[PDB]
Amino acid sequence: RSFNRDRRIFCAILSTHSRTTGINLVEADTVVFYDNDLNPVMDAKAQEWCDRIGRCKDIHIYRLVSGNSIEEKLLKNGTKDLIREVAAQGNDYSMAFLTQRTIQELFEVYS
Amino acid sequence: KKYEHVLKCRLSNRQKALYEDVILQPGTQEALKSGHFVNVLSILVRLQRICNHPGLVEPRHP
Repeated sequence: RSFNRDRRIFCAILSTHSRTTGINLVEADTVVFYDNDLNPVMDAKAQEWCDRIGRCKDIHIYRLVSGNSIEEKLLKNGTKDLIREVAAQGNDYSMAFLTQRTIQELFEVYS
Repeated sequence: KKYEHVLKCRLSNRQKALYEDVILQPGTQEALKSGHFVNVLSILVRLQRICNHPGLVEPRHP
């Protein structure tokens, strides 16, 4: 509310693991996603709340990525699907859901 | 209205050094060759935390 009422505070810095995305009004007109979130429930709630802000008025959303790092690979929905696959009965298995090809080819540098 | 932007940022030399150190450690290479979900997850919770800012993995002490 302080950030909404006062037009001088340039940016509100916000954590994806916060809970009160139930607040419908945020006055600022851009969002920067500094990082990806490995946990997909937090990621989904963060995106959904940012799209709610975008519905309230036009915004620019910004996604930063390191060019050569693994973060480009986490951008793909398949990595989230990997975590989703491991989420089912991830206690009694051998923790070998990540196949060797998937691990190596997800990170390996190619021309 | 919604406009999507993805911006590529070049990692610094200190970030490159810590990144190559974590990758080339044998404890990472063995996990890559053999495979284990918790080990790869820990490798990423290291490497991406480096990738955000190397001060979270080794802060500059006074």
